[PDB]
Amino acid sequence: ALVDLCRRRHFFSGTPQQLSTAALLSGCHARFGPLGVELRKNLASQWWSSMVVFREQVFAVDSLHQEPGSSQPRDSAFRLVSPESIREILQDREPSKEQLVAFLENLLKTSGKLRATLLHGALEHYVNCLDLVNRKLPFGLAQIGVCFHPVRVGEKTEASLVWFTPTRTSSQWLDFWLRHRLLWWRKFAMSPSNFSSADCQDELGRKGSKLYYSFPWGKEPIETLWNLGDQELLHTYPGNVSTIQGRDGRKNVVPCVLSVSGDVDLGTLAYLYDSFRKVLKLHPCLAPIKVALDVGKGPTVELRQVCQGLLNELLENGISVWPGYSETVHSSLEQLHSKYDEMSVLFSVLVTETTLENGLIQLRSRDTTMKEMMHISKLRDFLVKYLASASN
Amino acid sequence: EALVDLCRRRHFFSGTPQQLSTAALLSGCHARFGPLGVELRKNLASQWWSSMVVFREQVFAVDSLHQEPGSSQPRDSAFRLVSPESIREILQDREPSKEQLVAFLENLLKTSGKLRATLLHGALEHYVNCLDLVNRKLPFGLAQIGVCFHPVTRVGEKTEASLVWFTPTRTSSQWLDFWLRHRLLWWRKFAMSPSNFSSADCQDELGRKGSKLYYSFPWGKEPIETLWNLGDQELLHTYPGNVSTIQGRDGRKNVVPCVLSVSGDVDLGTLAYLYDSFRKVLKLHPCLAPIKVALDVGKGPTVELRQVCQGLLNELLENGISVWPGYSETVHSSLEQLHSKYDEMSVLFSVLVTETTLENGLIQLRSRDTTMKEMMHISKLRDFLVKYLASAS
Amino acid sequence: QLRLNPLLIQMLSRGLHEQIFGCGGEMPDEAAVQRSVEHLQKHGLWGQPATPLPDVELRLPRLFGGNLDQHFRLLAQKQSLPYLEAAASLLEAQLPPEPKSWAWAEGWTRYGPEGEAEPVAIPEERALVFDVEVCLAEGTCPTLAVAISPSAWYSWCSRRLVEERYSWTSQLSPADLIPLGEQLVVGHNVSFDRAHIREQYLIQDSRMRFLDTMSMHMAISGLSSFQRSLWMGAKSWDWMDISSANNLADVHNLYVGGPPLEKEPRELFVKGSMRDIRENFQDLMQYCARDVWATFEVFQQQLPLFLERCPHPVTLAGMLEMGVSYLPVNQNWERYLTEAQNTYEELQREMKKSLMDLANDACQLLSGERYKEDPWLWDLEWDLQEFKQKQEDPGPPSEEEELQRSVTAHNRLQQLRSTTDLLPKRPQHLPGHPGWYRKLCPRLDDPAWAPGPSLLSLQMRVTPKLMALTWDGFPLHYSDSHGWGYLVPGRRDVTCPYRAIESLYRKHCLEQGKQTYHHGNGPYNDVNIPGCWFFKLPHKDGNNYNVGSPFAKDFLPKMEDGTLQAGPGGASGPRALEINKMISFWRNAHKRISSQMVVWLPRSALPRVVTRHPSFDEEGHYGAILPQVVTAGTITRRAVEPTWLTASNARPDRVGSELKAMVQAPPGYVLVGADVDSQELWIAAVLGDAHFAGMHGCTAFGWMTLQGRKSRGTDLHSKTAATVGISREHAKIFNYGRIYGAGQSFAERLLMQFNHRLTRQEAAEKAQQMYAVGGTESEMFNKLESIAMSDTPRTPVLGCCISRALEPSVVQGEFITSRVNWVVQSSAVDYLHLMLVAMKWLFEEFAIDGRFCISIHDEVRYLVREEDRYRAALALQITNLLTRCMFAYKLGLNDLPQSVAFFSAVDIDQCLRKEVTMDCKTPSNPTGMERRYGIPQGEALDIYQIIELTKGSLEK
DNA sequence: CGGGCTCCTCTAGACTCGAC
DNA sequence: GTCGAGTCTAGAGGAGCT
Ligand SMILES: Nc1ccn([C@H]2C[C@H](O)[C@@H](COP(=O)(O)OP(=O)(O)OP(=O)(O)O)O2)c(=O)n1
Ligand SMILES: [Ca+2]
Repeated sequence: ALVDLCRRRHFFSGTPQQLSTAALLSGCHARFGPLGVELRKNLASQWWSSMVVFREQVFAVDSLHQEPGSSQPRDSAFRLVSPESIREILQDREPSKEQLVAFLENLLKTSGKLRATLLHGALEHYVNCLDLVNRKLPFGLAQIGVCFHPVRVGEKTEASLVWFTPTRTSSQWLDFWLRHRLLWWRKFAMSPSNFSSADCQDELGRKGSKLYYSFPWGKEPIETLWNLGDQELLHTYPGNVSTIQGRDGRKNVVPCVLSVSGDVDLGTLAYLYDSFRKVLKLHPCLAPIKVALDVGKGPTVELRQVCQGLLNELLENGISVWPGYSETVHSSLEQLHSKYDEMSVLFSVLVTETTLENGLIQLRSRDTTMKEMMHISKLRDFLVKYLASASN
Repeated sequence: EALVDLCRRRHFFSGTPQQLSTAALLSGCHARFGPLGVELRKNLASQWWSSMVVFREQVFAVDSLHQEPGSSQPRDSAFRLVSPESIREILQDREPSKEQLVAFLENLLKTSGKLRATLLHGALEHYVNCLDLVNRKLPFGLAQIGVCFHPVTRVGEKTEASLVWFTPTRTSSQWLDFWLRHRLLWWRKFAMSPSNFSSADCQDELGRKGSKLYYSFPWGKEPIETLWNLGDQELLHTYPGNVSTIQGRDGRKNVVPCVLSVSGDVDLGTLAYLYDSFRKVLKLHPCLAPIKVALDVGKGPTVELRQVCQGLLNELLENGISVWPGYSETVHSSLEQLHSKYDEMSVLFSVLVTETTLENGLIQLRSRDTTMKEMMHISKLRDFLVKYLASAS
Repeated sequence: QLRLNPLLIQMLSRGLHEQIFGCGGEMPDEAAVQRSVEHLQKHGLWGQPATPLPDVELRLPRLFGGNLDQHFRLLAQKQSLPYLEAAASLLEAQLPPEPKSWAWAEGWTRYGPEGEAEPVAIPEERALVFDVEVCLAEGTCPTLAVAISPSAWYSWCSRRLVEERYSWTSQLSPADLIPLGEQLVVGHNVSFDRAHIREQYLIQDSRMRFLDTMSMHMAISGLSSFQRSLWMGAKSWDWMDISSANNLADVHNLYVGGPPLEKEPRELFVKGSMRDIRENFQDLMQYCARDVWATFEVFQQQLPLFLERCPHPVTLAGMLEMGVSYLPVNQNWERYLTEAQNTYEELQREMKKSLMDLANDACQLLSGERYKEDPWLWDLEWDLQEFKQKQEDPGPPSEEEELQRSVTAHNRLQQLRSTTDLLPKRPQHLPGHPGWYRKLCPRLDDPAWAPGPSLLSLQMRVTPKLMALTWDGFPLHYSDSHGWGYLVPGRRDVTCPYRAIESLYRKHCLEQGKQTYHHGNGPYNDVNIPGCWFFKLPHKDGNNYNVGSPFAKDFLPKMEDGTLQAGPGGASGPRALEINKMISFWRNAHKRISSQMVVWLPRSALPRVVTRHPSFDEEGHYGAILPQVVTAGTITRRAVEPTWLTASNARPDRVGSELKAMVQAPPGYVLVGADVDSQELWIAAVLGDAHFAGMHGCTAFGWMTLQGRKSRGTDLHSKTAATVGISREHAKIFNYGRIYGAGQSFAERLLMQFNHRLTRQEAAEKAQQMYAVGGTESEMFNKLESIAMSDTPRTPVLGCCISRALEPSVVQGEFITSRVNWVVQSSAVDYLHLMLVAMKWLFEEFAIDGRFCISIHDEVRYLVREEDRYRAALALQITNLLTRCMFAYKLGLNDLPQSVAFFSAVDIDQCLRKEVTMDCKTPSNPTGMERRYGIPQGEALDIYQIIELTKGSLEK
């Protein structure tokens, strides 16, 4: 199974009661180990550059994990209650039946609340980012952060794009974002047909698309699109509309708000399933370990010093390297290759006695399973080129 | 002009004027960073991650939930998590009694999730997995950058960069001194005034040895980092049971590892570096400045100049350099105002792609440090920027 | 066993005096005793009895000669007899001609007659002439060596010159050294060749000894530093024809003559690479053979002269013992180098951050030509250089539109990538920036390029202008003819902005509290700065000297007192000066210390004592550094070593100052040594005593020298220190300067430098009182001048003659101070030779496991096994007693005072340091040796403690 | 008339040679 | 034919030891 392999290779982390289909989608436990965290960080980096760096007028937003909290219904998100206050009321002076009802009313009425979606945080920063662009619509706000939803409390890491666009080109911008997100998901996928787009209608009748990933059990909405309109922005900014309307041409227009909400955690699960001898053929832009350095013969000290220099060079060049030469007990070469393939290691480098003589090292490629001899000085350039070619 | 006002108008900060006071900024009760501030914090977190995980032997990542298991602790001030539907269900629908309401409130303090205040507990939960990853070969470590909640009653959020180092008790003090020196050097590396970063040994309520780093803010020193020489008590509390699952291989003998916690405040660190950097110029470090290149245009032909600027942008972005497209701004401003704006935004370089570039390719490059204008060919700009960024590291 | 002098000085105990001088000594002359009393009471010194120090009873080993002189002659002959035989075998040996072709094989090749080459493991004979060539590009591993034997030529080739592998181990071992194993090796710098010998790094002391032709040249026809400078410039003046410089070519010209030697113009071993050496193998081997043959001829011409001018075998035995120095190190040495380099880099980065920020802030003075108004940066190069030459939202674009816009942008960008043709092949260096900023920045092509003015340092002449240093409210100004100084405004006779100087001075005087108004050093009118006077900064050596940098360590008190201030204010100036003071030693010695040739022994090479000892760590390294010592590098025949004789002691504010503390004995071994107390001062006293009345304490100076104790702080150095209120380490300099020729001006300047409270008049009065004193020190000076002015100046103890360039016939009245100081300094060198001979004799007879570690001009450190540390201490005390007795005997005094009979304390320590109790706190070692490296404090023991611990015996 | 050394960095000056 | 950049060397002032 894929979940067991990910757990043993530290892509996952949890008890067997937590590594189940229902539990994984819940988000009530830290389902990612160190390699899984690195893969999720690679996914976040690929999302960020493809949406905030390579895109025009898209800016970063950071918002709190707590919301002001209101007595409005249909809010199942867990609330914040001060522990000392509850101890003070229950102990010390004794309240009455009515007083405790008032205390519970106050908690519902006035208390913190855990955010359910990143949409509100971006909408709160609408004015500052509008002033950042000199009121020139359109512009977008992006954020990667953990959101809390009732299941216990589940945590899902969401990458949400709130795109402020004029009412005229709302459908065009929505289709633009839909095709761009579909290409982004399919860019890293060995099976890009497993990603699908379906037109969906909101409970208020608003239109959108739900990007799925065809998991082995069924499609899960890894990403959801909505044409929310001006309702949410008007709700979050009551009063004068002058601060709501942005400058688009000679007109001032309240921008329609588009929600592009992904699930980096569910996306990481999708890419782990897509990547799956036992080999996780993760895309080079996503694989957490890209070089594995090992020694092959004696002397240990000189070979270890050569490997240390090579590791320092690769780290200075931004390539993630697994120091496999530091293991006190090393397995066979075949076992190391199998372990690296299960861990989605792009390349394996073995430094031997011949390296001291001429600088030629045995380089192995995960995708082709073909050995190759390459000079030491030409390893770094080869890896950098390969990563650049895979990126573009 | 005050630093806070400048950082607010340049979008390093955020919030109303009632949130820009020193107490409000220190509390952490509101989002205090604009897009430039978020990018600066991301750069600081990336530098921390590099120096503490990438270039450090046997340091691994870990992610833990913001919510911790509920405990009936005597005086913990950690905010609790309750289901609003259940509160409505008890209060409304069937009517309970006075005693029942007491039982519910006691149950909240008894069995309810609590927001984390430190990253130590999350790191200790993944100790066995990292033991398996390293084949139980001490020393190793777990690093994590996340948000921790501090009661202030308002709730304050602070970004914490913590490295829980598991070392044998024999070299605990030596490793603690090494980490203290390493963190002090790391904080002084990006600082225009390394003297403002200090250290002071301190002890806790249980008498454990420790030290705290400080930054001399204009109002006073603040503990931007703490290093505690914790014992084995935390591991035993998190792992009550067989000692064979906690012991690590120190050399030839199994030893329950001594725990050192190196907790730094990334938000407070960004504030410290904003004060350290601050004509009005934020002399932030080149490895921390949010915007590294800024591009402009000339006086016609606009289409060809734009095409060239688009190509140069793409070239700079593909190499991993953040770029501010100042040419796309439809608002006209003089080069003096543009340069002052770039200075206040800690923009390292401002490129001027003019019509004369279409002839040869000479673009005027202005550096923030010297404010001097130097001509360079377009093909050489990317290599120069990469060399400058790799040399400032 | 208590004895007394006719002048009441406590002499040796009866048991020791009977075994040293013997009974039957002639009674003192009554007239001489009365004369000594009259001279001694004239200065109010007669009387004042001294407390009788506890007596000593030791059964010394038999002195198998006739007296002290004969005993030392016999010991030295026994020690240096076989090496003399090996040297004589070279002089009477005929050698086959230089082989036509040199073998390319690895190892040692022996050239027989007619150039035939044969593979041999090691040279067979005992006497060799050696020269070693090292490819400096690939580190310190030897490359090739050529040797001459009394019967054949020898050549050596390393595996790195032949095999040509990609990477070689950066840590050296005995395996990749030059194997050479009662053996003698001759060479111009035998120490450099010795440092490359495999067997020399073993803890066990191989009996191989090294005779150096440069040391013999210094002994025979040596030159002083002034004499060397004059001789090189010219390359009474007859000393030039009899002396030569230390270069092998000059020595060969002086002693042998004939065709001049030529060096290789390519210099492939220093500037070239390994491939060049492979290509030019035969040419380099021929040059090495030429050097070896010249060294052999020089040795032939030098050995009889050295034996005739130094007839005492003690001199040769002491040189042979000084040629086998040995310093042990461990894995902590690498940690020391890393930590020192890291601390140096951190402090230098902080200093460069400050300097670069100041420079960048200065570059904004181009706008408006405001740099012409800066009191400091007006004179820099602010010139510039020209660059040398030969709407509504359109909406989301579709996929094809995005592709077209991306490809059009690339194509436009790539089209210009070929317009580079119009630009010079050589890239200009920052034409936009000002010239002074350009000079501070490295060029983009440099392999060590760093952003900003990375080349800035406190030693540059622009740094004080950037920091805006003001001396008493006067900006600092540099005069090429007078060094650094400052400008005093108000004079009324790019132009210097004297108006800015006046404004700054007025602001400073109104702020700090100040009011022809300044006196200072002196107004030099040759500088001719418009509207300003140039006053030179006060220098620690006088007004004639020039100040090269106001960031010297002697300006730190002036920085603290507020006379010297920095422009930015605060602690910036004090921090800069404190960083300079903490980094100056490492800045000057980091290449020397880091590039020390450390050969790490494997565990097999280590003895069983090191491995079996509990302190042994299986994960630690064990090696040794062989210092490259010239046994006679001065006209006084002292040792010379570029680093270890210049190794700074541990200081609380000096990075890398724990250098000697890093010389740590291996487990099972300890370092036992001692320092001679008031060595040269007592030698001068005993000379003056033997010239006045022939008894200890006859002169007043000898009486002052003998009476006192160091522990109680009443010795002559301590007495002078208490009188003038300075440290004893500075009273040493004061007294030695007075002894060696310093006038009253030097005394005044030294007192003012070391005692800031004293004024000029107080220092002058103190100097004149201590120099006016028919004086106390008259007899010493008279005897020194009489020995110096003799037709054949020889050492009063061993008879070693002065260099032929310093004889009165050749030089008449010139360099007389050097020739009068030579008597005392060469007497100290004879003291060292006698100590080495006696220590070797005691170690050999009583079987003390140890060897000579290092000697620096008064010290004799020994790598003794821990089981025999106190035996070594007793042996060293006995050697001190015997050396003092030998001095007294050769000077005619047939007795020895008890005060100078023994060392104050013998230091038994695990590492080399000045004091046992020091933990060596240092910026690079902030926790100390015990916390970081685990070196405990040893023991400093006087004679009585050693007697108690060893039962007064050297045998076990 | 302090002496005996050691080495360093910085700077000025002269020499050499390629590109315009 | 000429200007500017390596490149090499020599001298001066500072700093370690004794
Ligand atoms: N500035 C100095 C320092 C030293 N020396 C010479 C004279 C000493 O005899 C010898 C050793 O120097 P010390 O500093 O050890 O002088 P002492 O031997 O008197 O000191 P101590 O009594 O502590 O051994 O070097 C000198 O001429 N000038
Ligand atoms: Ca001494």
